[PDB]
Amino acid sequence: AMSLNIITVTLNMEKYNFLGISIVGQGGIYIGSIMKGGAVAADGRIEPGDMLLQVNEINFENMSNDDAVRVLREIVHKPGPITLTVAKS
Ligand SMILES: O=C(O)c1cc(F)ccc1NS(=O)(=O)c1ccc2c(c1)CCCC2
Repeated sequence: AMSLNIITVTLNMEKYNFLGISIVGQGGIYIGSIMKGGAVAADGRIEPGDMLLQVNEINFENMSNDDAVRVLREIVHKPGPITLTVAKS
């Protein structure tokens, strides 16, 4: 049928320090902006306005903005791949 517009992206973080995103919201958490030099810009698929559902083992639905920033820092700080599931609608 018609797409649910849910995409899962796995980023190899071997060549990047950062995702290079800013997040907005807490009716969820959204990509506010994408920064040049990060893994997300290089991959090209995640856009501003995409809604974050899950990153690695953590669900981002009805999360506080503060909690989202803090747990993304720890997910990025830890070497290894990062899997993001986003809603594009
Ligand atoms: O790696 C990220 O882009 C990132 C994004 C967030 F929303 C939260 C944490 C992240 N990881 S991080 O190393 O702490 C960090 C904090 C701030 C910023 C970045 C990374 C990269 C873009 C400029 C602002």
